[PDB]
Amino acid sequence: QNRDQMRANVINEIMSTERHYIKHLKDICEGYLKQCRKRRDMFSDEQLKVIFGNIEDIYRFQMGFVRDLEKQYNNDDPHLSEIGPCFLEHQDGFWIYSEYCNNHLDACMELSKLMKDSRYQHFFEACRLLQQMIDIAIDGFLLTPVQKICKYPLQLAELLKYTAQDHSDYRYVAAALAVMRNVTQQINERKRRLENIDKIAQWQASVLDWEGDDILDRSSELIYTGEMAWIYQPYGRNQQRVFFLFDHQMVLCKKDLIRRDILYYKGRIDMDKYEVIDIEDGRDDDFNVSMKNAFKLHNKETEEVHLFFAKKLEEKIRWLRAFREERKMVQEDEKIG
Repeated sequence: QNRDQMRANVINEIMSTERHYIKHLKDICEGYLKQCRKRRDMFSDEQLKVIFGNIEDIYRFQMGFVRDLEKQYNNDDPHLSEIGPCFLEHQDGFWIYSEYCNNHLDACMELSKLMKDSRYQHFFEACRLLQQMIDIAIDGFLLTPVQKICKYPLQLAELLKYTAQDHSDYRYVAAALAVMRNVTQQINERKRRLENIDKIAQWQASVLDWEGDDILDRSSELIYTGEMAWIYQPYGRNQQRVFFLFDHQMVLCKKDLIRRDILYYKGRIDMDKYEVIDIEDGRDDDFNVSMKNAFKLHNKETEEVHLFFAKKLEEKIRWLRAFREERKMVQEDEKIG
């Protein structure tokens, strides 16, 4: 015991937070959603869609989950409850949080936007006053499922700690811990980083004179970007461009001479066909120039060669690190698929 009891504490706490959480879901879908649907004159279809997301779906799933959990609860002996199986058979269901975790910041945006009108303020205040919730604004209550999907592996780790190796629930609790950890990280990497993938499309559209395929055809991450001087070929003329490095390719633009916030597409490089040669200080061979803070890009199959100058040394280092970064990313992406 006091270990064989601790587990009973963990089980009971989990059950608690689940009942409270499903109650918060109820107070959300009944207290806020319903009333906003009732008032077309204040909330569009688009507005509702942005603010609440798939929360009704979430509630619908949580109901069944908590239901099976209560089925698995042992009243004669709480710490005997076998609850791993529950998480395991509903392991797919949790992916509906992905969506919710994606459109959350947008919900915070529209909420902050609608918190400027006293109408919506008094309305929300009233709604929260009817459903008997705590004095937390709606933006707070809208964070609870992001919290809850993050809390799960924390609660599973604790349950495992006070689970005996011979417990019929041991392997299931373990497996489920692995599962929820996986889920949380998948949510995270997919939403955050692949919506980083989203915004580069915006940037691309901001660019003028676009030549070639869309960048998102081969790439999917902005590594580094900076202004550097460069020379396309030996005896070439020095040009001031702005470089954008992505996985597989590096696009370069020219800044308008007057409207500085304007970019004209000037070409791209296939990094899968180029190696980075770090050039030391001093004097170059034909080519044939003098150098400080400089490096070079060499074609693997061709004798093609390009010259690059940063301004500072910090930038030479940042850039070299950015190329190493790019190669590591290519290797890792092709390895993971």
